Amino acid sequence: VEIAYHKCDELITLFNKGELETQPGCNEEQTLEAKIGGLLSKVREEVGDVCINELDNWNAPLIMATCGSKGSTLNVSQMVAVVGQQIISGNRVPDGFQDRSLPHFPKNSKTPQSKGFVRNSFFSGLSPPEFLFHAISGREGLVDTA
Amino acid sequence: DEINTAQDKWHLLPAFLKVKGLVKQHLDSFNYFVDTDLKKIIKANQLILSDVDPEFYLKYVDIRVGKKSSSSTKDYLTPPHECRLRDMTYSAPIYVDIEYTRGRNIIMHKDVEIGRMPIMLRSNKCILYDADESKMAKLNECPLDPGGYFIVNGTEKVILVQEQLSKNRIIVEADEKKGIVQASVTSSTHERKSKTYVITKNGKIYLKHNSIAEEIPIAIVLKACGILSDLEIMQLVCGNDSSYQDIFAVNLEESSKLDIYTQQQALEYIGAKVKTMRRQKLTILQEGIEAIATTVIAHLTVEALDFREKALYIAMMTRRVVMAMYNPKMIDDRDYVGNKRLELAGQLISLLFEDLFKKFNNDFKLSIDKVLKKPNRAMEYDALLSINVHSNNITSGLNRAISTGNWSLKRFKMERAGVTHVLSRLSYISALGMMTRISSQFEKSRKVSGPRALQPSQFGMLCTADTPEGEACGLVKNLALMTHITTDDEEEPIKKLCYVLGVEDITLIDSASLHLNYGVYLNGTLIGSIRFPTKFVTQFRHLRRTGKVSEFISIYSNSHQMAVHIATDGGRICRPLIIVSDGQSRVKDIHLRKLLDGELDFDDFLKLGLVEYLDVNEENDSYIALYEKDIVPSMTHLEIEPFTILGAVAGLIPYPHHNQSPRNTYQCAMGKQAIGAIAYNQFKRIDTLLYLMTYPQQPMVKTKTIELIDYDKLPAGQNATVAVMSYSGYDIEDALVLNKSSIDRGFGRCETRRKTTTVLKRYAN
Amino acid sequence: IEEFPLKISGEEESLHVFQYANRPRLVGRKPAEHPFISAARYKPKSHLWEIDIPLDEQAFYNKDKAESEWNGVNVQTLKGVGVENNGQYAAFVKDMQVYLVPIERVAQLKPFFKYIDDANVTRKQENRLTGSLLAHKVADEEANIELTWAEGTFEQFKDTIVKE
Amino acid sequence: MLSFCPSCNNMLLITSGDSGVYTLACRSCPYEFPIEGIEIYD
Amino acid sequence: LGVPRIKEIINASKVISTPIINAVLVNDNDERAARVVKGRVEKTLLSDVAFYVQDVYKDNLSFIQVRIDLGTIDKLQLELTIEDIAVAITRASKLKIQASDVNIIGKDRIAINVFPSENDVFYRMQQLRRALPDVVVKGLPDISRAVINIRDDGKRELLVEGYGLRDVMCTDGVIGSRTTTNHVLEVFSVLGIEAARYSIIREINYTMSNHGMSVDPRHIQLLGDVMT
Amino acid sequence: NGGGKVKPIRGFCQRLKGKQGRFRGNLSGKRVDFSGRTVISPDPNLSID
Amino acid sequence: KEAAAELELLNADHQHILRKLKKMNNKPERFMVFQLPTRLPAFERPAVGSIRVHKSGKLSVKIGNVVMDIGKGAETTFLQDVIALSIADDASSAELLGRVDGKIVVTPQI
Amino acid sequence: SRMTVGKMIELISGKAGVLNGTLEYGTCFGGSKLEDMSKILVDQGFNYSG
RNA sequence: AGACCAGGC
DNA sequence: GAAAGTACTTGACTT
DNA sequence: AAGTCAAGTACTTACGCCTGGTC
Ligand SMILES: [Zn+2]
Repeated sequence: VEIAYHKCDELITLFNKGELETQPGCNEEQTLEAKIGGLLSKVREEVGDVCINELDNWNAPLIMATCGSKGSTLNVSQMVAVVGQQIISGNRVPDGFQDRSLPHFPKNSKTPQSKGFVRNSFFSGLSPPEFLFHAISGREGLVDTA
Repeated sequence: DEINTAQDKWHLLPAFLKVKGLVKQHLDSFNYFVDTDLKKIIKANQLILSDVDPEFYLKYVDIRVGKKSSSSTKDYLTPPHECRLRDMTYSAPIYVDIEYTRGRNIIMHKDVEIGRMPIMLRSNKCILYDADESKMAKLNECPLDPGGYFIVNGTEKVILVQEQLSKNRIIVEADEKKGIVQASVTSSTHERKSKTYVITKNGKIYLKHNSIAEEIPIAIVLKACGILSDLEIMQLVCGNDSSYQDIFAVNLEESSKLDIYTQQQALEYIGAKVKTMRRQKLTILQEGIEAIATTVIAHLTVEALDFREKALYIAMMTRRVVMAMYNPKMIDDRDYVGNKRLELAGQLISLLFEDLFKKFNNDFKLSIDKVLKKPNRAMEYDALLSINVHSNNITSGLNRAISTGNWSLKRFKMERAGVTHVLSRLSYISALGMMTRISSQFEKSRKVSGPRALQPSQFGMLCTADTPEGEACGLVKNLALMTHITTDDEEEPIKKLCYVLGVEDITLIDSASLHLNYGVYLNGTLIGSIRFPTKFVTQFRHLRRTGKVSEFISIYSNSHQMAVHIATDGGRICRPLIIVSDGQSRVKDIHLRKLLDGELDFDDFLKLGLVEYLDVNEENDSYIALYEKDIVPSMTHLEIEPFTILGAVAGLIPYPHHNQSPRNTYQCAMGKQAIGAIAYNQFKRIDTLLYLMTYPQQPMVKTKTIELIDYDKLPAGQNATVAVMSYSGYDIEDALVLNKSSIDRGFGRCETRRKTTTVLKRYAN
Repeated sequence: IEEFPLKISGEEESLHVFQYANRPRLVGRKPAEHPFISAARYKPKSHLWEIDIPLDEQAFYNKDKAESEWNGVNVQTLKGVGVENNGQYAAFVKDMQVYLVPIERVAQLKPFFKYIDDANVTRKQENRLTGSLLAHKVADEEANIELTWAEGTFEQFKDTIVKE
Repeated sequence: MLSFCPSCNNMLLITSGDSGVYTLACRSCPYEFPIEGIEIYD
Repeated sequence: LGVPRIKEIINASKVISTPIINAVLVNDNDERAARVVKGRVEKTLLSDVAFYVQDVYKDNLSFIQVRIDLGTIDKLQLELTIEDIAVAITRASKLKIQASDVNIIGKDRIAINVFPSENDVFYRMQQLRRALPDVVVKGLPDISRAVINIRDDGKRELLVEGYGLRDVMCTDGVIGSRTTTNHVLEVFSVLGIEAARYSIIREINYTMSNHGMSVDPRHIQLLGDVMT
Repeated sequence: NGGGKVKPIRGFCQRLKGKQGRFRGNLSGKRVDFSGRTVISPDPNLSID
Repeated sequence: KEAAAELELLNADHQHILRKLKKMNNKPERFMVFQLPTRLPAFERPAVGSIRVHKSGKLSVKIGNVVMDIGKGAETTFLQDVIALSIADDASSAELLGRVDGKIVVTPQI
Repeated sequence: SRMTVGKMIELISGKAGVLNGTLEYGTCFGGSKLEDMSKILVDQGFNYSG
């Protein structure tokens, strides 16, 4: 998780003060937005990959998610190892305030964990601004079906 | 145990919540109402003057509620209990003092009762204010009742908190196709009126209104706004450089070709093109009909006697929309709490009471007109006894209005439905849960998902958990544990003080200026336009935090849009927190130990400049920490108790953060449907429908919130063992399995109480 | 280190300050240039000062348009609204000490035409009432005053100076 | 072209002069122009 | 993609949102024809290549001066030299403005003269000024934008958004034999009937075969037949 | 004088209008006699059908 | 960089305004205008303190009897062509003292 | 599928509270630790978790 | 009979 | 205040 | 002066069912 942070921090410091090759994703700031979305994605799945692999036999959630009962390997992975990238609307947590997610974060919010990202599982608990982000996606998906 | 920094921070909430109760809203507003509003409304019309007879005049000197002479109060005012049993309403008499004058040349006085009026529970004028123990046992009622509800005509109903769109403020929205639109609404006394600015085509922009017929060429309006010189205009709404010139230059071009100047064609144009004349005292007709118009039409909020104030304001209103016409974004959407303000019942009751009083006037004036047109024996009285039998129209009129929920106004002429709601009593939570709940009005949009999904700005000012899953989703919210709703202070003693701080009057200022720094806006109105924002802000906040004007009137800087805002307009949520000066907190240990032990209570920290309230768009400018450990000394403020983010109803769930938001939402809805023991007076109380529990028990795992709200004293549920296993097969999907002989010693044993009412009447026979 | 003394002068008829946004500074090192010929009109309690400035026949006068429409070859006309705000003083430095005389009321100067309102009429022709129109109906009626502007200065100092 | 007249300072519009000449003058006030007008926008 | 797209089909409305059109060109190549037909069919490059637009008034003549920079037409491929924009300039003249005169001297400078409520010439030219850097030099009056994308494994092709169809199919440089277009109703206006019915059952099957499950081939064909 | 605006006054084309009034709700929307309703609960022992 | 930019101007302004104050010293007619808070208390009541350069080149205004009021500088200028005129009793007219030079405001402080 | 781990912890914190004869606190973002409950259990002869 | 509001799936 | 579509009385452009 | 292709204004429907209290 930490090795996936400063790498993006190295990419985000080149955002305003530097130049980089842009995909045909149109304009700037969308370029790294697709990159930060791609990087943190793989890292998430990768952390949860080794989790279930080394998990002990005869456990209930594995066997239950194994055959017919309930849920999938993706669900139990969020319980134990790590969650990540809460995303509504097709993008990342649009700013409520001016150029910032929450007042608890510095101006011009860019770096991961400042927007729609949580490195904590359901077991370990949730940091205070790891919560509201999850409340968003929960509210969004709930009103959707309704 | 020694006093640490991570402990006493939690001790702050009980000190805060003990002074101001969990429900501030209804109480505090009704108390301000019966004193301030009552004396102000009667001051609006203190006189009634009718035409006949050589001279007649009548003056109301004072109006009070159920208090005069040596009597502390009414001999016995019916308690809440007995009032509920006899189906009678809950009310106190209205005492008035008037001065009557006849053609017998007299000046005299009296004390009369114009009618009744409902009194809310737990109020200064109630019998339950500051009472303890045996006083309640004698009055037959529960000490733990929340209060703040109106009981009338049998059962009891509650006035629900209603949200309202921003009043008297500029809001700008952008649209596909046609263009950009900004809306302006306000109310001055008797009437409410809305202005709509619009750009149809060409970049040349129009002004739409219900007063003026069709879409005036504003460049002409601005001429009627007192300005002549042209390019001064351009140098105002556009100013110095870039692309802002050519766009507005189009309208500037073709406006001055056909008809050009500030005086002649300016006023006459609007006046000839203007709609219906209201038919009475109409003809001054000249350039002067537009005078009255140009003063009060749409922008009447500013008005006064000059043309300079209103002009620049409309120009600055044109300034912003031409900026977002250039490129997308750069606008203000209407979603978040920052642009929203809620209004407590205190104002609504005043609006309803003043209407019925106005209706009485003309009828009372015409009442004496009868004998007035009668030939002989001029009458001293029957402006007493005959208006007493003519009275009580206020009683039934107000009682029907509060019982129905349909309010009829002849002034604003706004008929509002679905205001009052019957308080639902099932458990102890449902009573406290329905209160402290934010409702909403209009805006339609069952289809639109825009005003539905939660927004990050809501954090800490509202409950992010509680919500009534169903047809209405997200349209009704709830307040957090620690919040404060803003009142209104005053206007005049700010400007004069602001001038002392180095700002100057806009009149003397030459207006070429977008160029020098920011400018100070008072409730949206440009006044000072001062340099050096730093010393201005800091010193002003210092005068706030220390010796004067606490709570509201907060100042925040605007970086991109160039200005500095000062807003004194109340009716908004405020949240407490702690100031960190330099690198460390302002609290510092021993100060809080002096608190918990013997003294120092609350609100003293505001006097010492420790804790205060952020607000409005100022919460955006500041910087808030999480924990005392986390502090990096770039921080303006820290936060006290981060777990206050959830509401009062959502504080029941143990380990909420371990779960997911959809699970916590369902519990908030189901948690109020649980069956409790309700109150202590419960057995002496006759309800319409009620469910009871036999052997209630507290939860094995409690919460810090449930103790402060007094939950476990009146718990709802049955603490029991359980096992997680696959058994039965009558279980399977979402179905449990119970155990007999556990249930035969009883489990969750209930009781169902209903009632029936009959009346023996008497006909005309 | 040193001391700069300042004084506060007396009443002295008070003052009225002129400003106009039409002509900017010459951008040269010498900022000062001034209008001429005066001819101002005046009324009580709201004055609405009128300013008259000459018109040169020498440069770009366009005579053919004038003779067709107006006699307006005559002196240019400017007007303006006065306003007052407290706590404003004026200053001038004499020797090593500073002296200060309070300004009182202030006014803005921007023009208009009677060659218009009169021309618009000749083209077209052939119980409460408070607030705005009250400042209008009374205005047009009560204003006629002839003010002769004469500039010279000697005692403007010594009058306030001896008051120390 | 967005020009302006000294003094009154409103605007300058092109008016057709009699017999072959093209001039410009400020509206409602006496004035005239030497022409040689130019403007460029990219 | 999802259910509101099926709404667009079922309703069979005239217009529709982002109606992309697919077309094949010749073969697979990076240079020339790939970018040639890309710069052929769309919008107006007039406001782009215009360099600087000058407005001059000298003596008794009124002058509109637009001098084109040859640098852009060289890099961005459009087929003409000068006169074909001049006939495109007179197109604009014929459409919304006037038929008077046109001039050609050097560096692609085009002069426009006007002459006859008073002082209308100034107000006339004022409007003609701003309206000039708009009108289409080449391409059609349809496309909102186009894209060159990598087709299949290694191949290349383009997808276009517009109501054009037949005209862009008629456009030389691209093989129009095998193509496709959305909003079936307009396909009925060209191929018609059968081919349109084959297209409407093609899109219905596609978009509903992605999100999940199966509707089977049988039930779809009957739905498109009873309509057609 | 006073005021108008009573909505329901329409007496004919409304009761006959679709949805609730006649054609949809009442006519093809009729009510079933000999019926019953109650909650649900599982069991292994009952064979399907 | 809030405090930075402002203190940079405060230094300059406290110098530049001193020059143009002493640049007009002798008596050709040159005028400046002031803006001060109301109620004007000073010290004695029979029926004021003054400006000067603070130590190390700074600039401090003041009044007498334990009060310190310091403020300088002004909002942007170069537009105004200004002269105050003399009107008395409505009698005679319009005595002109000539031109104008500077502008300055004074804010109180701690 | 419903994915709530907060309930499964409640039993341990609840069971440990009864053995000590004390009401066990819990709250969002903090509160009584799960680990100390295990050692409160295991010393009385119960398996550490549940 | 025609009404309302809360809420259930 | 809903948005989406469909249907119904007038102008350039020709002959 | 018919025959003409393109324009401003005006309309009917957008959720299955039930179960409670109140005027
Ligand atoms: Zn001019």
